[PDB]
Amino acid sequence: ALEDSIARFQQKLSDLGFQIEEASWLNPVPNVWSVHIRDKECALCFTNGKGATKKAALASALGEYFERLSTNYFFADFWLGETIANGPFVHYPNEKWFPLTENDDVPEGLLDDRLRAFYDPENELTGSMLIDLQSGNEDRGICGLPFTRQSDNQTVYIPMNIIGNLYVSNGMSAGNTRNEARVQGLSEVFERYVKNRIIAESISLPEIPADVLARYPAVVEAIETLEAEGFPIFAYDGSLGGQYPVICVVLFNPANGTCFASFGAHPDFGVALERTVTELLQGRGLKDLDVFTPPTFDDEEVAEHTNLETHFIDSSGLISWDLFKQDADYPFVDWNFSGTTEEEFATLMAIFNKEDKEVYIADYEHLGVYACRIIVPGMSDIYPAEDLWLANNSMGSHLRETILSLPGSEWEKEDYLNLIEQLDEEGFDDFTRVRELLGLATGSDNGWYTLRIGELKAMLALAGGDLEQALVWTEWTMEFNSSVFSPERANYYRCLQTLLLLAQEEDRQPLQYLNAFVRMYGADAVEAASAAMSGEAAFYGLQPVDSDLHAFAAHQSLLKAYEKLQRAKAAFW
Amino acid sequence: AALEDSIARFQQKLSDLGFQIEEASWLNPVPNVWSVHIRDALCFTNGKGATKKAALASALGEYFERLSTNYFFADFWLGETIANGPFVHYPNEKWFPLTENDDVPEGLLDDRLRAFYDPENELTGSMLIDLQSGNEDRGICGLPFTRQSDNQTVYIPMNIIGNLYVSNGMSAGNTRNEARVQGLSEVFERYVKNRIIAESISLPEIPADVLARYPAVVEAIETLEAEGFPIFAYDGSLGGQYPVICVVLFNPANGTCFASFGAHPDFGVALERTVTELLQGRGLKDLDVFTPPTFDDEEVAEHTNLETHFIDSSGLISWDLFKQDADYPFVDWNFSGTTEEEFATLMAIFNKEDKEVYIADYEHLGVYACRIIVPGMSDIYPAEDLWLANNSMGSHLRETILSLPGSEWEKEDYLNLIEQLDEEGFDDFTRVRELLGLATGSDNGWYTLRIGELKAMLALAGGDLEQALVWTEWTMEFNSSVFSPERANYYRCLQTLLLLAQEEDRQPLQYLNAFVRMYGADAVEAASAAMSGEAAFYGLQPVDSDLHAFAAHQSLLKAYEKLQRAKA
Ligand SMILES: [Hg+2]
Ligand SMILES: [Hg+2]
Ligand SMILES: [Hg+2]
Ligand SMILES: [Hg+2]
Repeated sequence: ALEDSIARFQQKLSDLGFQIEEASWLNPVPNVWSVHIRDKECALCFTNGKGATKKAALASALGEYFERLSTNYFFADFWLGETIANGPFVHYPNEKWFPLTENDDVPEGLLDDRLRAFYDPENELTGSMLIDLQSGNEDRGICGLPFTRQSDNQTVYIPMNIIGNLYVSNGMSAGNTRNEARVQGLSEVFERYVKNRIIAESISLPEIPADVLARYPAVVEAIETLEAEGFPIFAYDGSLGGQYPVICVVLFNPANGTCFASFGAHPDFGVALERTVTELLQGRGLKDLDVFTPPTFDDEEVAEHTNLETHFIDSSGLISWDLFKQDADYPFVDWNFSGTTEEEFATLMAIFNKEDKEVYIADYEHLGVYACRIIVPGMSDIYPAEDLWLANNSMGSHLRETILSLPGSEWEKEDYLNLIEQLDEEGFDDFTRVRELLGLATGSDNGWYTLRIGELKAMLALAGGDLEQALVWTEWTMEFNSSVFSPERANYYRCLQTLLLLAQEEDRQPLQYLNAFVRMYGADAVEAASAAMSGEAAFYGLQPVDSDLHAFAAHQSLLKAYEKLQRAKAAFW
Repeated sequence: AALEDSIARFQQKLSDLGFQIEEASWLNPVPNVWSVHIRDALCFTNGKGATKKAALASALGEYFERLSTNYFFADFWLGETIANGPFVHYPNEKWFPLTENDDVPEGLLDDRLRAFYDPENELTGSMLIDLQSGNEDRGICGLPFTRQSDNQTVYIPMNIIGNLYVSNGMSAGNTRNEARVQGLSEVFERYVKNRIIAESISLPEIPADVLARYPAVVEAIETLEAEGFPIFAYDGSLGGQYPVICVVLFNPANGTCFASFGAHPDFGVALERTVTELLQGRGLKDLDVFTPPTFDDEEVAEHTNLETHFIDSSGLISWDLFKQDADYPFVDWNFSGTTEEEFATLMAIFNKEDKEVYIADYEHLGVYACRIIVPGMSDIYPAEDLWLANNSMGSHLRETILSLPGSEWEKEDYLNLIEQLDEEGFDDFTRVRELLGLATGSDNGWYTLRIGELKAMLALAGGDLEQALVWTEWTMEFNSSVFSPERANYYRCLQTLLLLAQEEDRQPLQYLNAFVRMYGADAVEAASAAMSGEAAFYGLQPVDSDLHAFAAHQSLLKAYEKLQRAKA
């Protein structure tokens, strides 16, 4: 059966043009496996899997692969270029574009009353904020994705922009049947929602009694081995008195005084438990358990939304000491929500119903595996709605063309300095990587890979002939990036910094030092740095970039992959 | 002397003293550049030269140099027994007991030195107690030096020597004058070094036709260049005044520079010694720990930058050193001759500078060695350090502190001690072993004990947990790095418990089992015992007046005893 699911996933992938390879494999303790898998064409296009056996792990990873392919999630941080942005469809043939209105209100056919209120309580939200990153196509309008509201059965259109910023990869799954995927999606919503409550409210949870654990000897053996290897484990029921199908497992690493909390959910208690333990060690051997944090008594810090966001991103957030209290805030419950997938779905939906929460579900068949994306506003959100104002991944796209065209530019000095001011008016953090802000797959072998806003200001100051500013930002750049620069790029900045420092020396004659600089930095770096100081060529190591990004090999590879999916969408619809 | 003969003569005299010396590590990083490292096991020196044999003779020379001056022992208190024995440093020495108004006793120094070290006349005898004895009752131990102008014996406090001159102006050799010439050369090396650096002087390059008189050095230099390391070779004579060379290396990988200074009456020998010191102790992969040049001349000139330069040559250098135009013309200088001639030539320089020279000679290990002092030139630390950074300050409290482990005093006593440490102005980061002069070894808490951590222990023993938390946080912040895993785990546990004690709405028993799982039972037991005041001095064994408690220190005193033997 498993050997057959695997084979069947692998065949459907080949048939889509995807050649996948197992990269790294781990069996750190008995009954715990993880595997990493990627595109041969494309190493950044990967998933991971976990399980009680080698085969289970691989099936997990291929499952996740279809989950991420079906939701376009590999591509969610990137702009897909001018051609795709004007093609027949961008995300799905299904999608609906709502062009902007004169007073820039959110167009009439998007969302529903509940959602408008949830995302926009102050009624201060505008349509131009909602342009999806992938297209950036303001003229074409707001791309909305169809979801099915479960209370009735109505299709609701939700801006991709809102999905991408607030829900990220949460509530997504693949499965063998439509409902099976739905159940996993819903389970995951509960996993992350309950996780956040446990953490943010500093809840002391009830231990799973040893007689319950002993129904699951494979997990027990995994646990005991971890203990035996120097890692105390706490196994907790996270149901909050039987409300939710959630387990929590925590690991201590006494070597450095830290803890690491893993949360899993499934209608079957045993399976939830196994999943929680297998996720704990996913991607990690026993030498990789040293990057976590000590518990804390500062509950206010534990509760901060950013701490929860961190926990979602890498599980390296703060946990309260209270989670480990002798006495629990809830009795243990030997819960169970299992049944047929149809039963399971209804059981989980009933929970959402008693909570008075609407569920929105999109289903995808088009790669020949069932997959869903589920949104439960007030429960499935990873980032709070104000992020549509403060941390929108689309903000930054009006400037893309300007910035992509700085290499080779030749504007008047004033223009470049105004751009520094624009970047400050628009509020960009000096540490923001420019590639993330604009959605570019750069590759590692150019200056764009490591270009943050602060460095960009330095280049702009150089091109605009303001050397007081250029020095400020060049220092900033050296302080916060020499680490990651190639040796050639770091040498260039070291040279440049020295030259900018020298230019502020009112009692010193530059020609006295030129020979010494050539010996320290080499002639090319000196030539290049001096050219940058003249404003001649400030955009050191930045090649110019077209609208379809032919300049970046990485980004071309990304789009070759994406085209395979655009193909499969066209067939299916 | 011939090298084979110096080596032989040295190795024999060492065995005869009871010293088994072992060539440890050897380097020949480029042609005609050798260094060697030499051990008993923390009793060590290094040597440098153009050949393997030269390096070894250098190292053994240095070994006798350091043995004869007691320099291996300079940072350490030698215990109550030695401090009350017949003599501490040398049978020669003279003890000057303190006076009622606590003036500096009459028979020490001379008028010129009193005035130099104590211009304000603000100096007291109790400041001048040597670190090795700490014996205030016995008085100020003074060492006899010979004033060269008229040959009079002058007694100089060991305290002043140890704090201001450290290892500068010391050498050994085959003849008396050979040692003296190297000593005097060294005084010029370090004095001129400091001027070049502190005044941001641009020096004149040595022309290639002069370098070519010395093909061995040239080949060394060209290899370094070829390996990616630009070299500047400078005349440091300051227009032919001083017999000094400067060689600077760039590491373009890093953007850093490393400046080496050598001195000898023979230009060729000074040049070789400078290049050979540059790479001493270092292969070509070890040239990455230095500093970029700078335009901040005020920083370059700071005495602490010069002190750093003396300690590890990792100080700041001005970009000006590398200016196209030099502040002095190159001079093809030369002061060489017979040893006897060389000594006189160097002495004449000091005479034209109106500087007195004081020299102590030591024959007692069968090798000629000297220590030379030229106030105003050989000083490494400025005279005000006798007030501000005296290595004896901290010795009145030694007994107290050594007896804290196991102590059962009043809570009040311990807390007053925190106040004392603050009144006396000790830096929280001062390692206690340095402050008291203890060779601890690495496997105990004393190795890593800084004043801040000590305050933590004192607060714990005195039952002040608000303070104990403060200092325990401080300790974790500035030391978890170097602690053994066991010691770091203890502090992590303790910190957690102190934090818990500040929690007004939490019940400690709720967390105990979890703490035991994280920290282990011993650490929990221990940390709780420390919190009760029961046993605050975690991992600190108690220490007797002769330091039998520290194996390291016992080894140090076994070595010292060999020298004390040789002194009679
Ligand atoms: Hg790629
Ligand atoms: Hg990819
Ligand atoms: Hg020693
Ligand atoms: Hg030793």
